[PDB]
Amino acid sequence: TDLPRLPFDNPDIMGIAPQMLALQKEGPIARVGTAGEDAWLVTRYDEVRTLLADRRLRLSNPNPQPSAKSAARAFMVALMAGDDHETEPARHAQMRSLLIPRFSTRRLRLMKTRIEHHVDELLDQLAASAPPVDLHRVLSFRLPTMVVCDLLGVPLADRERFGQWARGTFDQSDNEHSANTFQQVVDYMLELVARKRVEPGDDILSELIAEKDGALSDADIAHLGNAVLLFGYETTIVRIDLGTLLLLRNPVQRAQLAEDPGLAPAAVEEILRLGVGGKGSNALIPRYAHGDITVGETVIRTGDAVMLAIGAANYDDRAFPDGGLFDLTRVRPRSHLAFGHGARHCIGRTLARIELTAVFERLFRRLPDLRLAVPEESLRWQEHRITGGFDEIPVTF
Ligand code: HEM
Ligand SMILES: CC1(C)C[C@H]2C=C(C(=O)O)[C@@H]3COC(=O)[C@]4(CO4)[C@]23C1
Repeated sequence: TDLPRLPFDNPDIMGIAPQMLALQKEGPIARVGTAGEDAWLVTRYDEVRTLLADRRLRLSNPNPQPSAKSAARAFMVALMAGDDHETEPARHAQMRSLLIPRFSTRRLRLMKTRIEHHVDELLDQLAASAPPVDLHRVLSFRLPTMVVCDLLGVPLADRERFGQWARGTFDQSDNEHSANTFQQVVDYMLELVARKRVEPGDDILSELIAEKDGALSDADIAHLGNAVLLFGYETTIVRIDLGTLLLLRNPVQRAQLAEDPGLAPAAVEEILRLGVGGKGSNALIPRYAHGDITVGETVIRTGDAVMLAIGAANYDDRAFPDGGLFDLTRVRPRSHLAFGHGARHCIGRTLARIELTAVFERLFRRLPDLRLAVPEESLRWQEHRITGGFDEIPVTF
């Protein structure tokens, strides 16, 4: 008897930690220690998907004496309207109501066209440069920040100002750096709201300003803008890096995709399913039980913390035959859980899929000899950031 402790070690740079797969083989739910509170860890696909749809399991903490959280985690929860359990129902409902129509089919069609040209230009610059090159800096970072500049209606050079703010805000290791970065985000966004009130354009804050005959306060509008900026590029960057590494590891699949770029949507879905880095602490969705819930023979009690392991569930053999294998020829694969499920299902997921499809339609057709310029084992997943990620990806081509 040894209580497992999150985070678990992973001897590889990607995939699921061996002890989490061990727990998944035993059963769907286990009690575990963490760096803070103990929690229920749910690792099988069926059970994670069912609990993500359970309205008794919520982001907010209902406990009278809530455990302490890092400044980074507190900011994340507040941007998601989860910081007060008594107001979460109304505030979270309004959050989704106001954000979902900012990603209409009209906007996404226009953005797809611009995204495709931008990737073409990014890869032309990459192809003309002399290796070794940092693929993370000149491709993975540049496309999603271009997209956020478009959503916010700001010059592309602004991403040189805000491009590290998601990392800094979500630095769990330094509460002072986290709070100081978040203040820069707030200042920038309040500046942008004030500008869009006199100079609106085809962009998200202009639409929120116009909403309901101007019923929203500037602080309400900026709060929504901060969520778009802080959630809307960094995780996509990480998926471009992980998708590149996964395809480099699977040359038969990579050659299939180079030959037929019509396989890109299927490759993107496999990349999202399998793309988990380092110890994979970002591939857990955190919840608290607001009422008792039974999972198998296990009772989750009101107030208990729950970690829904979307990464491990996406590797679950019960849901994906040979769940550890990258296979873009899967016939009717189950819907993966990398965007979540249920009440908080990712708002940007259709846009994120457009970006990743445009990249992997083009990458290995444009750079057929692309490969790492350093060993995989030298690539360092950044465990202290809520969103993880690699800091650099050196390549040759
Ligand atoms: C591949 C890239 C992305 C991944 C893997 C991802 C993943 C996720 C996941 C798993 C959640 C659920 C969190 C939870 O249930 O607690 C979520 C929520 C969210 N995502 Fe995404 N996301 C991505 C890109 C984006 C983009 C591009 C945007 C906007 C431009 C965005 C905006 C949001 C927002 C606002 C939420 C909060 C939803 C809510 O709390 O109701 N995300 N994302
Ligand atoms: C809003 C989020 C940025 C989306 C989700 C994906 C993430 C990631 O891929 O890094 C974030 C990690 O931390 C979380 O609690 C998550 C899993 O819900 C995320 C919060």
